[PDB]
Amino acid sequence: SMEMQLTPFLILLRKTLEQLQEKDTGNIFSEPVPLSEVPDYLDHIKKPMDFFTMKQNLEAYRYLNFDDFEEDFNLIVSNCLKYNAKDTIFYRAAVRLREQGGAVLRQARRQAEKM
Ligand SMILES: CC(=O)n1cc(-c2c(C)[nH][nH]c2=O)c2ccccc21
Repeated sequence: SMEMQLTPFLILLRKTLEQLQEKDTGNIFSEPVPLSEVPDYLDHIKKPMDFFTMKQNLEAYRYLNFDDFEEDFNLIVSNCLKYNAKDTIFYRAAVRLREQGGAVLRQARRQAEKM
């Protein structure tokens, strides 16, 4: 709404992003997928995403509502489910992040709604 201030919202997103990174204990979502190792990655995946890129976007003021932020989190998860076979640790790590990160996101969104 018109009363909603920018700085507390960005502080909330920074904390939330840190909490999400903490759930990724393998740090497999911390940086872009190394395209040098998987030249077919972009065959399947239209828009790569990762937590470092999210941090850059956050600080560049690209996220001004919670949907902006959660959309890129969902990309991290969905890209990983799409690219990796179900029988891999990587696939299961996206499932775990969706669950555990989802709880982080729901509480953070509620904070944003109070602003
Ligand atoms: C998230 C995901 O699907 N992947 C993550 C990696 C990876 C990173 C980001 N660093 N080291 C890695 O192995 C990755 C690599 C190949 C294919 C998918 C990958």
